[PDB]
Amino acid sequence: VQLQESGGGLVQAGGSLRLSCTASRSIFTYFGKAWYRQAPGKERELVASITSGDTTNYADSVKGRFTISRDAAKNTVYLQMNSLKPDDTAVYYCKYGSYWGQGTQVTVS
Amino acid sequence: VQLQESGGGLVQAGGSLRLSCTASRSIFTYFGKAWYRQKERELVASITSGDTTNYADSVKGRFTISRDAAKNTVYLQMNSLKPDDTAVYYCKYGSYWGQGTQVTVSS
Amino acid sequence: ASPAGLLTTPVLTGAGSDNRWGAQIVALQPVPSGFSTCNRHWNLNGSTFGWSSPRFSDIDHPRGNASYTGTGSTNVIETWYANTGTATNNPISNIAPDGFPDMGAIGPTGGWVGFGEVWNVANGSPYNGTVQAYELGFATGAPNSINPATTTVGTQIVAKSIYGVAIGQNQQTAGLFVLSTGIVSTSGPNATTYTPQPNSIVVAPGTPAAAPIGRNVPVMFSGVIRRAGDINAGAGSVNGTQYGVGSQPISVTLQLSLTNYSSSLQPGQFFVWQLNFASGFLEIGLNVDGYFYIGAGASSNMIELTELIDVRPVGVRPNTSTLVFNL
Amino acid sequence: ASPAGLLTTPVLTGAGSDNRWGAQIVALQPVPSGFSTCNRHWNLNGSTFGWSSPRFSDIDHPRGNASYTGTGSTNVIETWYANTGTATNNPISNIAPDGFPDMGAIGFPTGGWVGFGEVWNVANGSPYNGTVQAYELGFATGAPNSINPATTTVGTQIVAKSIYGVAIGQNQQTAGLFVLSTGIVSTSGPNATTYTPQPNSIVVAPGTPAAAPIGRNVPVMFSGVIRRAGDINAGAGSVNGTQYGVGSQPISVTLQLSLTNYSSSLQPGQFFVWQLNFASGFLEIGLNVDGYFYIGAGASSNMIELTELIDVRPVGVRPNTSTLVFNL
Repeated sequence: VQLQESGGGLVQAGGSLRLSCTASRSIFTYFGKAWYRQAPGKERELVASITSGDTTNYADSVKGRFTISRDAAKNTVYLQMNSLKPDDTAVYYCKYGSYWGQGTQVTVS
Repeated sequence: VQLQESGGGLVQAGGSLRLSCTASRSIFTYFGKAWYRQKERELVASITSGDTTNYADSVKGRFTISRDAAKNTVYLQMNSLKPDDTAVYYCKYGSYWGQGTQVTVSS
Repeated sequence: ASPAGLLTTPVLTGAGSDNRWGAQIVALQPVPSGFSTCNRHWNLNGSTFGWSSPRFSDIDHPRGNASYTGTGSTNVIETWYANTGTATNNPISNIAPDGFPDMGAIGPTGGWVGFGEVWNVANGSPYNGTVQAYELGFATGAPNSINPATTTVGTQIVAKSIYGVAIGQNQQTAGLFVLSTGIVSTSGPNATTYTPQPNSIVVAPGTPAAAPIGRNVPVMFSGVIRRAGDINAGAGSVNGTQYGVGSQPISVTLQLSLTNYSSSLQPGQFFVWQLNFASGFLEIGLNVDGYFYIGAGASSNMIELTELIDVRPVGVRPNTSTLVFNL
Repeated sequence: ASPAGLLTTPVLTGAGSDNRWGAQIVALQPVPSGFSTCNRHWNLNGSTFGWSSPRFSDIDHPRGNASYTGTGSTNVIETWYANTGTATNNPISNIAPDGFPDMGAIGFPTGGWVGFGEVWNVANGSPYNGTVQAYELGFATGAPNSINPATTTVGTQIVAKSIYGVAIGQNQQTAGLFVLSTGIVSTSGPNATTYTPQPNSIVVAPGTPAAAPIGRNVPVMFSGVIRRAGDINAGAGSVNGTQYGVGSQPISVTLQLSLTNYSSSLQPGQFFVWQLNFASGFLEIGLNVDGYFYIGAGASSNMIELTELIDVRPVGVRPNTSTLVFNL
């Protein structure tokens, strides 16, 4: 099983991006899905998590601006990032259960 | 749950003892029941749910381990004793350990 | 081995099931009154006082007594009963067949219903592919005056048909076979909080109890079960649903029966996890008897696992320290 | 976490149950030809390709078609059938209801899955009198009345076919299915059956990794005793006979892999290996990242009894090309 991350790139402050993360097979897992990010000179950090019960949870820095969701039929989890700030510039990594992706770069200018 | 062992004592070589071990309640466990002695503790003999008996090499042919599940009890028939057999013998009832019963064999 | 792995977020977010009904765990049920449980209940010493393996076995008893009451016009009710101690083909215990529920027979109380048959080789009823609903439980007074019993000493196990037939079953002794699935009978599907209540649970001699310890009260795992009714057997759950409880997640029972945990916890100690929700957390503890505890005091309100975020282990701790309850 | 704890001596001496029939595990079943399995099968990445949770759920499908065939009055056979992909109320997969068995339907000499249930429509004209009846359950094409077994899930059907004549009131052409979880096996004729399901009867979803032999290392299933469906009774005394059912994993392994992260501890091409010690002889068993167990049986297809098993000991991680000792 592989993960395909997409929807990153360049955005200006206050703009919006939608990250997507799609598993390559129709698997089911009770492990949660999540988005992590790593900014320059910082440690990787948990941005957003969702359980198999669809219970979401967010880091303080993104609470209110970021929303995680999923489309089970599409084997996909999304990260909706709104009112992006330069602080949000980082490589974003999807965690689809126990699977990890290569990461997609987000740059807020 | 507590254990109660019996049948330990002092005997000359070639003699025989019988060890008993009785758990205080009517429990069931999938863990095997076994006897251990003590250098470092070795396995004397073991029996599993399927009633298959596994013996240490030094005691093979002389010792016989048996169970009465109705009485919550495991037995160790110690025959043709030798001075090598002297040790504290402990019953293992699944995960329940007993306070060993001393066994001595003089030449 | 350490107890920390015995509770994980998946256990409480979809994948857990209770060890009595096998229902998906959606809630925690505080028991301020305390309770006992032995059947399909394991401790951290790897042993059970019950009569059941850590699976949901079909029910099979080779010899009980059958009796019949009824006019004749599709009215004949069949009652099967055996003394405890006669399930001699159950290597775990002869109290009752592997899989027989640990609940009192019905005499607003929920009762166990399963689908099955009462069979004697000389009976005149031919088989045409059906099994029928029986209420199952421990009792005294069978066959004529069945009354719920909660101990295994000198009591009976009973299966009593819910629907009447005509003639065809006549042999006085017969075997019982019942499929493992239990659904719940209750004549007050509004007033039945959950099933079984602590006072309905049948336990064997020696079974350790779970009493409160300070503000720490024992807790059960709750999931949705089908109600028995007269519309159909269970298609669409159109007869309604109830809450069933069990003393352990079956995954916990199972692991306790397979793996030695007997050195990882002393009497007087809980292994403690933290459950994080949005706007609060609480702590759950597990003792060496295999009971779980919560710090809910006299509150019996059901705690819904709908908004649980994660389970995180905390470590060993005395059972007198208060399990935090900040929801 | 380490895979080592996934096999222990109780798993194989009375406390284990196979993940398909739920039957007490009493033997190992080598499959030199290999097989696949996805339903109620988990891998070490915590995921399943199947449609079932790691419990034995009762079967509930809100909507299939009902077809009826009968020449007289007491032999009217009921056939419920739905396209795969219509179990919309199953969060795991809409392929089929949670608990529907991963076995081909019996067409017009292999073992079939039998469970007890009902076909119900609120608008129907039958009264409930506390009974359910035996159905053959499986995947198929050609339902109704040209049923052929199917072993894949795209564009196929799931079927429940009554074994005995049903009772009048079967008006509606659509209906829901409800079947209690317990499965017994239907087999007939004078031919012998070794075990059920045979590999060519197991239904898998697309993407399901197969378990192919690797040298003398061949996949193994876990065998238990299951009741035969027959005409003496439903199951009391097992008087209709017994046979062996097989599953890809002990349910305790399935459940733990769905509950706990094991994804770091095994790479592709690796086994976790245990030693199974018998009175005379021992063999090694391996578990791969896909959740399949292996034995070094080479071409030997015969059952290995666990009745004389002394214990299970962990060995550790080994390349899957290394021969698993098979010395019995």
